[PDB]
Amino acid sequence: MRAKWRKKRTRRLKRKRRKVRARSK
Amino acid sequence: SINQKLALVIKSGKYTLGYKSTVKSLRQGKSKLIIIAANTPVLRKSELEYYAMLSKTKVYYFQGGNNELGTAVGKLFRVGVVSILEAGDSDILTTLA
Amino acid sequence: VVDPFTRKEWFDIKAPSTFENRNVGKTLVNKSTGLKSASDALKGRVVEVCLADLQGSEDHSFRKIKLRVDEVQGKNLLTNFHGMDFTTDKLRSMVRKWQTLIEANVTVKTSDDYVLRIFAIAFTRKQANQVKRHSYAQSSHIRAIRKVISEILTKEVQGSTLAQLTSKLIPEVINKEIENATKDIFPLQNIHVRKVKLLKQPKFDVGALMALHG
Amino acid sequence: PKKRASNGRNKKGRGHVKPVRCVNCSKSIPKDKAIKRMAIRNIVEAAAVRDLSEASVYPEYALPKTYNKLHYCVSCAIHARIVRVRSREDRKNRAPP
Amino acid sequence: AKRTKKVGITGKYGVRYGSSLRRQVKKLEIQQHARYDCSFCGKKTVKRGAAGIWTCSCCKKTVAGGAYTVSTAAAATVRSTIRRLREMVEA
Amino acid sequence: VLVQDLLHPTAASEARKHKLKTLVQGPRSYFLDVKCPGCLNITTVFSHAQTAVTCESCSTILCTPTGGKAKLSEGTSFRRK
Amino acid sequence: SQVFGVARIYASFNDTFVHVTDLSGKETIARVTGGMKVKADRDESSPYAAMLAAQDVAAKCKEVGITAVHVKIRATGGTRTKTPGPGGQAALRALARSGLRIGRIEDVTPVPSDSTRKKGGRRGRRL
Amino acid sequence: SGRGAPLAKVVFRDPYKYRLREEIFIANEGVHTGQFIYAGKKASLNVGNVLPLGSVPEGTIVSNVEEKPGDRGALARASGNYVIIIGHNPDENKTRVRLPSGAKKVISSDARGVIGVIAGGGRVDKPLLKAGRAFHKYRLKRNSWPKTRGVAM
RNA sequence: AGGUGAAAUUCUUGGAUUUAUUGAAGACUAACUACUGCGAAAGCAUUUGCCAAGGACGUUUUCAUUAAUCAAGAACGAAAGUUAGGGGAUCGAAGAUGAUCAGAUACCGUCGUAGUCUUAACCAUAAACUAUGCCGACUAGGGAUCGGGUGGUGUUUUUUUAAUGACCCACUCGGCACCUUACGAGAAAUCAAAGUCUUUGGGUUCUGGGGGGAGUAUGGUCGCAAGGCUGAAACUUAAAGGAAUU
Repeated sequence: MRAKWRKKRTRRLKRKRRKVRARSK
Repeated sequence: SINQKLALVIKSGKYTLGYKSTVKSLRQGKSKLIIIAANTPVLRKSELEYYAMLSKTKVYYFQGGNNELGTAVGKLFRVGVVSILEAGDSDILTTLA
Repeated sequence: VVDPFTRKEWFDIKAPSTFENRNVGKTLVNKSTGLKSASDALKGRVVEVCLADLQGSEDHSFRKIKLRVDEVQGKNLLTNFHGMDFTTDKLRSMVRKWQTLIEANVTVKTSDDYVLRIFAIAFTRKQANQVKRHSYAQSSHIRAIRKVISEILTKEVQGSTLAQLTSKLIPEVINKEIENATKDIFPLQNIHVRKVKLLKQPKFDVGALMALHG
Repeated sequence: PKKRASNGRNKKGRGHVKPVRCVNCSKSIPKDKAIKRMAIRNIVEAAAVRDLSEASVYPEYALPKTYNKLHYCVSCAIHARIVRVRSREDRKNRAPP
Repeated sequence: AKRTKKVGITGKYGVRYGSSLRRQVKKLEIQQHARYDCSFCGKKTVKRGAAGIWTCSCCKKTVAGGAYTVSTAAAATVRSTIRRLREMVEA
Repeated sequence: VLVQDLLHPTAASEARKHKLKTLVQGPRSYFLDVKCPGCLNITTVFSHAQTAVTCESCSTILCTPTGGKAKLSEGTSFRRK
Repeated sequence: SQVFGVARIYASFNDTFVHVTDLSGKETIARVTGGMKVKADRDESSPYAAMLAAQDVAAKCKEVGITAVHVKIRATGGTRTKTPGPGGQAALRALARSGLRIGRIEDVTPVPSDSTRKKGGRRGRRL
Repeated sequence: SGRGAPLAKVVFRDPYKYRLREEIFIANEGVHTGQFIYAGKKASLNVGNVLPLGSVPEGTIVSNVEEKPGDRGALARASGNYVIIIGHNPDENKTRVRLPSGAKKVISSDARGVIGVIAGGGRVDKPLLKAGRAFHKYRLKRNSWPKTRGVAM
């Protein structure tokens, strides 16, 4: 698993866990 | 370099900045150098071109004006007429002016 | 179902007066039919071909001449010098490696109402006892090169429009005075006039075009 | 590890070039990483060359040449063009003939 | 001084309106209010006395310019287009 | 290499290399008491002039200052020192 | 001394047009496309098609009465292969063997400026 | 008061009677109060100067021109709006010009046109923000403001 | 006609595809152009004009330690992405679809909005590579090649030996890399630097410590965002990795 597409995975789970924690802001 | 040429003339010679003082130095007949700004009132210029010949002086349409001619004549304030009476150690008499 | 070749009438080309065989060629026209005439049905054409043929000079293996059809008389079209071309096969030929290429372009008008844009290529050559496997110009030298290149072109243009210009165009008298300036600086090889094209004429005045056609 | 001096292909003295499009699968590869060749061949084949001059006009004429340039992408320049993964030692080797 | 931060002269539009809008306003608002220069008397006494009007405090010289600047990108290149063609006008 | 003297060395590899890597930096220039045609005097002209050196009596020009040693101006009799 | 002209052969990959015209061309003579003499797609740039295509254009010429002709070959170029297809091979040898006065032949293909993008992408056409 | 670009209060004499009636041209981004305007084909190419288009060439931009050569103003009337000129065919005077959304209208070379764009750079390229400047906007135009949406009534 | 390994969609016999006379748009600058130039890095590939810059060389000019390198901090920072307007010619993320394919949401094909690029602002990241910091003198020869400098009764310029410009040979510092052994170093590959390092110390910036978790949690902080600068822990694991050989 190349880190180019893996930095993209964490990237999606980043906007993801920032909006879920920002849901209960 | 017309820049440093008048640097010495103000650093030695007798110069007069301003319509009155310059037309007053011309009405006395002891200035042989008048530098006009190609942006200042041509009404003002028109008479100074007419005095140029009346006071036998070599005019010179300066590539500048108040904050151009004034910039090099080392003074924070504005001026467009540098009517030189007698130069110091610079021969702006026989040059490209 | 008519096979329109039966329609199209055959033509014949006739160069100005400063060309070898004025009878440049035989082509096709258009028989007068529905909502169309003949003499004023073409003209908006050209005449590009091997200049060596239209000049009968086999030494001009390359180079080409461009002619715009003007007025026709007696089904014998009297073409006019529309300009000059350069076989792409010779452009690449003169472009050798380890040297510098110099293409020039400038505009110039004639004293007898007319405008065109002539060219003049140039290339860097070696020395009598050259050693380096390169040999390029000094750039600022390339500037003095192109400086007098366009300079000289527009110095002999004034006179008899492109009629007298072609009288020095194909004979390559250009290279002679152009090579004179290039000598005191960098030798260079070739140095021709490449191509060129017209853009402004006085009008459709074949009265002036009578000097070549007679 | 690194197996060439100029990294992969000639790149020393500057910082960036200008990539030219491959003449095969259009792959954009730097002008310094471009394997060129001048195929300035004729338009005649390998048989009708004399049949041309024969069924032709003009005293042999002169015959034309098409000076072309062949840029390559390396990947497709190996699936054909001159290369064939050279020997280890002669990797440094270079030759015009 | 710093009674603001990044809001500058548009901090008055507080909660009312939108952030993006005012941001744009700032750039142009800051433009016409500014004590512009009368490049005819050589003293920056000219200013937006009205839209497309810039009056000089000296010699009372009213000036034709832009809707916010003494001259935008428009009259800029066009002013030189004339200088450029005014060349084949006498030369 | 191995062993060499650096006191009385060849005046060859001495006055050819860089006068900064040779030894005691020595100026490789000089002046010229060139004659000024049209009077009777001579001017002590420095090799690398740069500033247009001319006459003093019937002023004219001595040598045009080039990108090194101001070569004479066509007709001028130069003399070392 | 004859009725010369131009052939304007087009050696594009998967096609070849042999339309003999005049010095101007504003008025053309014949054209005969490649797939005209062969329906198969795969053989549009094939050599046998070029001969048969250039063989038919030769017969059409002696119908109007044209003698000499100048073949101006053209590659797809521009932003394409720029490499003269296999058609412009047996096409020249087709009208040469047909019996025409092959004249001052030159060339004028589309000058690939490189300027305009070459359809494919940065990672190119990864066949 | 109803336009986002100043008006030239250009006063003129009358060579047919000792007198001076003030004509009214439009303002050009690049003119001064006391600036000199010249009208008559026999005048140098300068901003504010107005001569038929049989005086200027292509690329040359003007404003407050016509469609009817000499209707005393027509096309080229607006803030930050300009009109370039491309083609130019003499004899039977018919020049080709370039209008706003990309329109091209050919016209006689005796078509009056003043050199220079109408004052108002990036005017509407700025937000109105407060409906206030929106009220007083049409306060000098017409009661077309506001705009009741159809779907709701 | 287009196109492919070969097809199909697509433009078909209201004239396509192909030829040519003209016109406009935007884009770009081919060939010349390379183990070369310049730039601080990114980069910069046409010409002219203006306006300045930069830098080698050379100088029997001026000052006179003014310097070196740098936390925090500040200018520029390709491209993507972005706010918005001049406008997307090509190409072309997405998408649509033609087949291939057991399938194909891909690879190849046709079109096509972002973007392209400009005008004014942004984010500050790239295998941003010379994976090799800046400065210091010395351990090495060679051929080249770049720029300027000196020497030549030398080549040519021939219009008179006219002045000289280009070229040829030695050397030269400052450029650019390469070749040669490598004395030495180095795990080897290699490297005139990574030499001058157990015989270990010319000054100094910055960084790293088995591997994962992980540029991640969280806080701050910059950013219009995307995210950037900043940066864990638990837990688990005795192998992971580099080079060179078989």
